[PDB]
Amino acid sequence: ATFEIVNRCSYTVWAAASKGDAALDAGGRQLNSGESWTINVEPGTNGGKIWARTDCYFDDSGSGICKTGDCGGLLRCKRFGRPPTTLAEFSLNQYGKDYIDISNIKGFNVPMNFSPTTRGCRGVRCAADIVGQCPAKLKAPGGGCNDACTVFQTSEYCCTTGKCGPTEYSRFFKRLCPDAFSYVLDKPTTVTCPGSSNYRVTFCPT
Repeated sequence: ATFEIVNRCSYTVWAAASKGDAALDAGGRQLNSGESWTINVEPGTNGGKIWARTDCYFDDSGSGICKTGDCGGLLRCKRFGRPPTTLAEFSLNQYGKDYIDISNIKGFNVPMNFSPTTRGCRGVRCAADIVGQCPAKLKAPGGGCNDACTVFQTSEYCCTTGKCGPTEYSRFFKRLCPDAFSYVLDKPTTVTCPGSSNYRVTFCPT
């Protein structure tokens, strides 16, 4: 599958794409305002994520730090990033279907739109000013708005027992972005697309 990743933000981001134990395509790249990066993702990839990282500083060896989404100090991510991170999530060619979602379960840093570039399903977006509205206890000094699992580490927020309800924090994320996952057991906002679809992930779509 092909994913075009478009930075429509007014600032530089550092895109990332991983399936948790490996990079997708190269794994990460700088995207100044307006730049688009195309990557190829193998059919059958399950549990892939794409996200934006902010305020990074990388040396000539590709090692450094970001204030949101850092993946172990690397430019080219092999692992998932450190919250807060808005997430584009996808598993491809699963019994003839692709499944995509946006998630705020690991917090929110940048607005994103996740839309197919081929026919037969709809896209999803989370573009509200979550950082500006972020409850004081969830605000990340580095930038962004953390999830309450990250902030408090309780069974209820982290849904560790597999039974957990919505919370006042989850409802915040849900009120601003109803079409993204707000907690581990939220009613699914997953979109089912035809197998082998292609997609565009845009940062700061509006």
